[PDB]
Amino acid sequence: WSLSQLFASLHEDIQLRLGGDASEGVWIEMLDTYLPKRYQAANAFVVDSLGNFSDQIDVVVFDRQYSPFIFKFNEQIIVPAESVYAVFEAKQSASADLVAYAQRKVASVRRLHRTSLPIPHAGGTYPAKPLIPILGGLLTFESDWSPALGMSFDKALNGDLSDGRLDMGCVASHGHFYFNNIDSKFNFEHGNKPATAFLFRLIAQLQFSGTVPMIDIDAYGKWLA
Amino acid sequence: WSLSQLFASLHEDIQLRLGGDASEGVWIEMLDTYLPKRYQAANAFVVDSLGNFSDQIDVVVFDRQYSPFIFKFNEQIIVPAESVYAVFEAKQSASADLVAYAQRKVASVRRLHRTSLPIPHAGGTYPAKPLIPILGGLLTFESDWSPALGMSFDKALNGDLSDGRLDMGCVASHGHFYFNNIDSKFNFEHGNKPATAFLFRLIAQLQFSGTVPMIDIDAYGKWLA
Amino acid sequence: WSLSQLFASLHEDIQLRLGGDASEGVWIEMLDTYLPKRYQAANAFVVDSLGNFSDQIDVVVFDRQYSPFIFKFNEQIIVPAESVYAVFEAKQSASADLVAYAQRKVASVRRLHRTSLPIPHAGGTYPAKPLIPILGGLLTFESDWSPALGMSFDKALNGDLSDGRLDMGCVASHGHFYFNNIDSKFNFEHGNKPATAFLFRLIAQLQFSGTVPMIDIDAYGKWLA
Ligand SMILES: [Cl-]
Ligand SMILES: [Cl-]
Ligand SMILES: [Cl-]
Ligand SMILES: [Mg+2]
Ligand SMILES: [Mg+2]
Ligand SMILES: [Mg+2]
Repeated sequence: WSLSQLFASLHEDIQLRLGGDASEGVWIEMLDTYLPKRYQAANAFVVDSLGNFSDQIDVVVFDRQYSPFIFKFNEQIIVPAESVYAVFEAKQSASADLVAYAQRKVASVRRLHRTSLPIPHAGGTYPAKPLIPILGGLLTFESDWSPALGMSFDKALNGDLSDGRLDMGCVASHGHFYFNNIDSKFNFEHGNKPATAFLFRLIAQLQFSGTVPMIDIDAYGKWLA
Repeated sequence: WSLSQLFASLHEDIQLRLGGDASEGVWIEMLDTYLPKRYQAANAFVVDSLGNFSDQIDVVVFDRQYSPFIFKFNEQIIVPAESVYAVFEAKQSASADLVAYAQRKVASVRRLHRTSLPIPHAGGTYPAKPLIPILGGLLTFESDWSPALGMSFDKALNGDLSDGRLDMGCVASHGHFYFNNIDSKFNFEHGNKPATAFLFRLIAQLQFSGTVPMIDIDAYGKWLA
Repeated sequence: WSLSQLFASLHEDIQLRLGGDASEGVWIEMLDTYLPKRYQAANAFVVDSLGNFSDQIDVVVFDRQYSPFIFKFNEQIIVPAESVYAVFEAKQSASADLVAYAQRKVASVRRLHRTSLPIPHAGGTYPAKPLIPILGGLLTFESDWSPALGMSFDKALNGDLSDGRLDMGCVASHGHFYFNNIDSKFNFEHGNKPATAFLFRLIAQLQFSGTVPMIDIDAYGKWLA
């Protein structure tokens, strides 16, 4: 027995679960199965207290226990922006158009307005908590490029380094990528367990994402009238 | 699509779930469905480490994951006082007698003894955590008064501004109320989504209620002998 | 009604659930039923990021929501060391050999390497969190000794006061024990609700065990290649 064999057997199981238009369903199932249970994953819209909506997001990772509400409307799910940790776009194959599309979706979430309130206590008032740093990314099974994880993909990822920045992602047939804040560049990792390596990159980053802030629930509630 | 429509559709769903003697069952189901999952709701007694019991509480909101124990006895549920966040009395119609009764029930919880222990750490000892500020209230479908949310109801709510104080509540046919600590007075909100407006008032207040303290579990355990 | 009667009825229920080689199954079921839901219990191996494994542990108590991963391999469960709170050895009857065996198992967990990372924030960097103080113990239904909870058992427990130290345990027919850090000695409590008294000792200690640290997930992930 070895820790390497455990990882190989986990990847075999993930590949079974996993194996364009509707490819997000299997990524949802995988992430809702293997993320720490404090997180929840779903296909969802994101909304803010100003009544603005994101695009429809293939995979939203949000707080399971501490989200204040989750709307269920016309067979869709809508989550408040303040309880979102990550957002992914899925499609069968990576291309320049899909990367740009993923960037636009992710931007549509990050441009929402998130609230965060100060916290009273007996002695006085603690400052408002920081907002969650929302991770963005893309999930595909294949790539239109040859090589799959090379200069052309890197150029596409570099097309949005602000609101639409993709922090990480997976091409299931070849590997995964993540943005390296130190060197300010994308890193590619090629390997024979891509989805599992992606999962471990995501879990490693999420544990530093903090927690849901004190939300201006009253501001959401004004829309009751 | 609009955030207002989401709230209207949530209220329609809540009204379906909701629609004296046994009216608490539907409020339990509603709150256990729509409160953040960190909370749990049930019909329960509350107990303290001195062996004292509250009255039977129609709706108790308590900590789901961090309560140290939940007794199941003779088909009743009994929760320790330290893990309670809110307590409600339900009946079909509001009246002076029901308000006074709700106040007496809520007082019977707040008069229990709650423990809170200091917290050691390598450097030294952190002070004991604050107790949860227990919210009290009343939940009805109708009112005996005309107007339902007016001077007579306000006078009844003002009959107990200490241990039995009701912080918030709902008359499902007309609106909701909450105590305004700034002006030291009750506020009524009339509207066409009462139960949902009540739910949002409760969720907004709960997020500032803190967490379960370090409980004197040993003191409870003395009752093993 | 009295708090004593609640405890007596809880113990009756626990005795129903409970009543060598495979005795751990009923202790798992009991602890996974009655521990606070933040905890989870299972028969499991423990692993560290250096690829080292503990012995197979009859009962591991670990973090339910915040464990980063739980391997499922060849019908066994494997948990990372950093998310473990307690480890128990079970057998039908206590003896010197079983105590020594429990000590060796517990040591095999505590000798694993646990990581804990510093925590950045806007202002700077908070120190790494403390590791969870792992509780060890033994769970039996009977004892080979007469008296069951006496000098011979105390001598056996005193055979390992370091990596293999057993902090607490239960002989279901007679009582429970726990290590008293103040007097540096084992205390025995004889009584007619042993398993329930043991449960309350465990819950009291766990609430001071802290939380899972920031784990070097990257270090685990190196084993993907
Ligand atoms: Cl962000
Ligand atoms: Cl209070
Ligand atoms: Cl330890
Ligand atoms: Mg898609
Ligand atoms: Mg009632
Ligand atoms: Mg055993």
